[PDB]
Amino acid sequence: HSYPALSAEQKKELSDIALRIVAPGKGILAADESVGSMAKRLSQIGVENTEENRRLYRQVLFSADDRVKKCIGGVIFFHETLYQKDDNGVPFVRTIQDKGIVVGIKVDKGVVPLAGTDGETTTQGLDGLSERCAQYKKDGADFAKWRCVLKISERTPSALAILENANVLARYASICQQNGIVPIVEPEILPDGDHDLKRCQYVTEKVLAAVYKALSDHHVYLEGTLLKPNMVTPGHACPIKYTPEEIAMATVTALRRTVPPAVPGVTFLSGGQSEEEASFNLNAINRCPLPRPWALTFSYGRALQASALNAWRGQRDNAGAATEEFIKRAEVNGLAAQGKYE
Amino acid sequence: HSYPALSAEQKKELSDIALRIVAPGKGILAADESVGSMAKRLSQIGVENTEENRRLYRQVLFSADDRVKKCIGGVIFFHETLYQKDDNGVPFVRTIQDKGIVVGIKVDKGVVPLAGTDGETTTQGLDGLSERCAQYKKDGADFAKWRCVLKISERTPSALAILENANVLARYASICQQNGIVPIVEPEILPDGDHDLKRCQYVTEKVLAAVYKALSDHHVYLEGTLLKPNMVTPGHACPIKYTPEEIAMATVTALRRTVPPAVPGVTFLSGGQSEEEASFNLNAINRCPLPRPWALTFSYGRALQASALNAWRGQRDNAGAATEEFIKRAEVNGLAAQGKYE
Amino acid sequence: HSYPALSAEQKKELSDIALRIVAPGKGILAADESVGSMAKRLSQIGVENTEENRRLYRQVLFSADDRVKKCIGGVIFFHETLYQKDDNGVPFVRTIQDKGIVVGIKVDKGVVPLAGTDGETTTQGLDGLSERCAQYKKDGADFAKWRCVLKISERTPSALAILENANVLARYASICQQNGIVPIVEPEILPDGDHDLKRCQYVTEKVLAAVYKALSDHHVYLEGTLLKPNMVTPGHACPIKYTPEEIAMATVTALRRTVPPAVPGVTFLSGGQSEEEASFNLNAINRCPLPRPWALTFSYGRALQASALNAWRGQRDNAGAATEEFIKRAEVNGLAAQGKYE
Amino acid sequence: HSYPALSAEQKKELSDIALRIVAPGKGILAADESVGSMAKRLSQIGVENTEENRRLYRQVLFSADDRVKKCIGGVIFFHETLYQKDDNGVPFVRTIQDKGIVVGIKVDKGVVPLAGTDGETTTQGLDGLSERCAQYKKDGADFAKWRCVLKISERTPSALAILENANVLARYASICQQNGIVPIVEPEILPDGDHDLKRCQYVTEKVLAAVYKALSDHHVYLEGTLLKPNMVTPGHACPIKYTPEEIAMATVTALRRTVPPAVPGVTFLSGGQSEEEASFNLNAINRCPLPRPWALTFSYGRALQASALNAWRGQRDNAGAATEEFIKRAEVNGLAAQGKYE
Repeated sequence: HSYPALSAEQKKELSDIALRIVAPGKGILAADESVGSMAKRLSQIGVENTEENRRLYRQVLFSADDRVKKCIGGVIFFHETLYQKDDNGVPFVRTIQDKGIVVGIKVDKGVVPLAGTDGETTTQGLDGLSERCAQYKKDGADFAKWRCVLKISERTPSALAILENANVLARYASICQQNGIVPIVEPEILPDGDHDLKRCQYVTEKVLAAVYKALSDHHVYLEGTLLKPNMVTPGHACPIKYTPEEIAMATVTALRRTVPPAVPGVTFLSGGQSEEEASFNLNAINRCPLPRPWALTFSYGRALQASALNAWRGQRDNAGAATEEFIKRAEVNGLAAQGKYE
Repeated sequence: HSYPALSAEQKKELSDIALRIVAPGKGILAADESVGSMAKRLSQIGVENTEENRRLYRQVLFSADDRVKKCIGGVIFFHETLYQKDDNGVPFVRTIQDKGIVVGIKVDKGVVPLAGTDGETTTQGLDGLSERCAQYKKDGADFAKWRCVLKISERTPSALAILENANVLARYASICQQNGIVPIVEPEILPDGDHDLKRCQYVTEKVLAAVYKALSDHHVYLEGTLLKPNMVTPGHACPIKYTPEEIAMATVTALRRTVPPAVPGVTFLSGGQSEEEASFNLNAINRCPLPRPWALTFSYGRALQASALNAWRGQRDNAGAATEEFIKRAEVNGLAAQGKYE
Repeated sequence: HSYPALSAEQKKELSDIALRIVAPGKGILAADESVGSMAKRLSQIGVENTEENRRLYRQVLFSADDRVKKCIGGVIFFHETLYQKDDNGVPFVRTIQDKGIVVGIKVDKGVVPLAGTDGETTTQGLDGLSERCAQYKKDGADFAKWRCVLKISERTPSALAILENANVLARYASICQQNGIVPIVEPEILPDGDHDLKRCQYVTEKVLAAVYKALSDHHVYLEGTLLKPNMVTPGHACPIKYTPEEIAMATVTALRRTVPPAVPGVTFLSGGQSEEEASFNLNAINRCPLPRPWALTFSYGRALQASALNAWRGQRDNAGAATEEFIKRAEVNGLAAQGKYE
Repeated sequence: HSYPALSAEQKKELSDIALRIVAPGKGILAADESVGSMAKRLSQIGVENTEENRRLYRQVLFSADDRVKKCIGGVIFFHETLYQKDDNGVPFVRTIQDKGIVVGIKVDKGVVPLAGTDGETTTQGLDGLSERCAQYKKDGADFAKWRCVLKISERTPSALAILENANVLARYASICQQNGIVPIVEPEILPDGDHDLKRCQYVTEKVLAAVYKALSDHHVYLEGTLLKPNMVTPGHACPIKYTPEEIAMATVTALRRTVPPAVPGVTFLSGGQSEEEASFNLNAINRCPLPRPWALTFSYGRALQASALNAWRGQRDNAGAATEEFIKRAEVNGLAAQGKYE
């Protein structure tokens, strides 16, 4: 029942790519904002949601200088963006590549409804994914991202929701690897709700436990993957206050009860945390007493570009300032990714 | 954990549609041949594989007269075809509809490789399926077909292959029903191989057992579905000869050990059987001593149009003869679907 | 992967035994009351809970005359009782056997706690069960009973509780059959709670769906088993009133969405129903419009001996009256088992 | 769905006990030989299989001096033995306890047949296990052992065999922990066969993956357990020769793809290896380049007492020599448990 999914050479390539991304003090810039979600972010600072205005903004990020090299191991592109160029006619991909940063693409095609559940979902994107990966690889991508979304309520992460999702992730992962692309498995358990830290840890543990069993079933090569989970934290509506110490404690405990040592790194998602909240929590995590067999860095989206976006404000002059705001957060998180951030 | 997937009204509509299709002495004409597989069939009789030549041939089938009404409960269309018209400018859908026959569409988007298996597969098509169903319904379809393919060898229907597939079917089924479309769950276990009847029955039983547990997990409404399995039979390469009695015995036993009584009908697939072989076996099945809580008819593809296609031979004159060859088989199978075929 | 669990001869013996038990108008007398639960029942009518007082009472039941032959297909014994004799020194087993009624024994060794759940359980008894079955068979038993217990609450029939239990049943069943003993699979979903009919049906459907998938996994011979489920009904504390018609409707729907046609019969458990309530509901079930591929009779405990026990009251004179009260209910339920009870 | 299986205090006690056992340079002496298997071992050196001859031999082991303290973290007792005393009337348990070594008992009640499989099994012992654990704890035991057995052949570790077993282990584990007893989960994949290293690794990975998912499902506290797997190695009948380096490489890879970091230690089973083979392989493992989040020591049976038993030969004089042979192997393996054995 063992028919080698990957050759020795292939496993190597995947493992290498994976390790480069989560290399010490390095994290991931998640700039894979769909043209849709991008509309919301741009609206907050004025800016019409044009393809141009998006190219312009992405440029603000990608034009960061060399100090971004020490803290950014990879950049997740949104399809559109993967084919855009800066004002000099230089492919954004080219630029990031030249700085030695790894290139990636969001490949999932959005979340969809699970009939019979309490507003739960699953994710689509598997159709033609293999051809697409082959193409993306051919265009410079070495890793991908697929986002599943789970929710916590009186009865939400349901057997079905956990069953599916865990399975979809495994499918997606399997397909990426046979195309020389490291897959970031992202089983995001939303913070919405008034649940306490205990509960989030519980649910996180059960979800991950399922996710890895699925990966096993689908013969996914663990050492050639990355996990992008949510940090275990109270619901946005939970009244209780917690120490980033307490959060780090629960998060690391959860992870070390479910993630096999073979996984090279866990790239946390900023979620609804503030630029600082993310940095503090990440730092705390990397300072947790408990032993960690894997890299514990970041794969932040807003937590890396909030202030940056706020500075730019659509103005061509504010470009450099915006870029600074980004490089700043990129650097601090690069430190938090080693617990050495004060 | 019970959040009503379907309203009472909806369950009704599905159940009705299902029952109309498998009504006594009625079966399904499977004319959902992909433009690809259609090339092979047309090549055998000359005929260039044009959209026109296909429209022409499908016309030969759909132009059958009213005696087709007693034996054909439904017709499965291939996308393209669902929008073609006869020489009078009349939508093929319209015609079939006017005869009171139910309209259906193949919605799966083909089989794909399961990395790490011995040439096993799964099926894709889930992306956007809900929107598509909504559309197809709006265009006259009331039921759909999705084909998964399993294979028998020293170690083929693997836990993974059975796990996935069973799951995909459940997903597909779930989506169809929330769009008022009865789904035909088709877990086809290919005949290729030299395995004996015993083995095929075994594998068939295990596969189905998984398929229904999956449907349960996904909250699929059984009484609003149909099962299109393979009849349990020896591998094409099995030396041993079996009575259609023996085949019927194994097939019915397998089905009654796995299919819940709630499933309205099982529409067998002709597979690699000859026009007669299918009719004989189906008849035998409907004459099996064992009790059957469900309709046991047909959902034949080649077994209904082999001779028809052979007669037409692409000639406009042979049209009527071709149509006769079809109506003939359609009628006999309509009889075999009641065990009353001599 | 198919290594014949049972020979053709063996499958036959099991199937026969099964069918004899659920033969038309016939049901099961469940007199397998543990010495513990027997204490409670005896206390309600005075009577010290002695081995003798128990033998005496069981005698009241087993001394029923020949009219018990038309409505009682089998009698479930409690270990102790299986070796007791009437006042004439005649083995209770002998007596029941001579009337052509089938003999059975409760073999489970009680329910136990599932650590980490909300007061949920599982059942023990598997240790040495094979040797025990071999013995019981050698002593006249041809079928056995094992009771698992599930509970309905905001979050009770938990994945774990359903997973285990379903699995234990399968183990127990598998072991019985390899010892020529038909196993009664009893996944009882308690009525406690204020849940409505809808919910009980839902939970019942999910539990059964799991139970049969388990049986499949363990290679249990379905046509050589019997299902002793709870009728789907509202919780004891549900305010809503339901027609025995409504109850029959839900119960049969649930069963026909999960039980394969191969199962010879479903022997409902009286649960907390009154002698009449059980009879009415059973009758209604057997009069439900929906088709049923299996026998739908009873495997009643209190519902057959409530009034009987109440009459006896421990008095040697009241013996005959008590026996009458039993024969009465046994007969009516034998009618309800055919929907012909007014 | 989270109802705390263990209190904070309890989790602590378990974790501590676990860590003491696998403390650096320390391993486990497995002297839990059933009176049955003990007959075979004694026969090889003459010695009648008496309770006395067994007590005598166990004494040879337990009378080891203080240098056994640095390499032996725990001793697994066979029930009988747990209540035997040395010639001075001193409880073997007392002695081991005074040296600060942890006491454990085999609790499984033997392997049994899985009907329908190719000579596969499962393990029994769950009946009354909770009461028994409570007792054993009360008698000085702090950890237990349960052995499941899997086999490798063209089609042996079957879905069923893996499903069950993994489940039984989880049950056993769950019960032990609620009784303050650390459970050693032993899913032994036998070496019998002519399969190569690759295959054993594959099967080992799949089995473990299932085992841990099961533990999760049953809410077993990982950091309060221990894993006693087989080292991944070729079948006894495999022609190919492998470096203990190669064996260590496969073994560690397998383990780090399945065992969560939370598991304190993996105590390998000597299996059919020779006293040296076990020591060499263990050493190699502890010298493998790959990172290991857990202790990698031994839980040897014959590999610790082969020569010891061979020396004793039943002679009262050879006692001391026998004891030396044991202490010798105990020490070397204590070194191999740190990769520092030459």
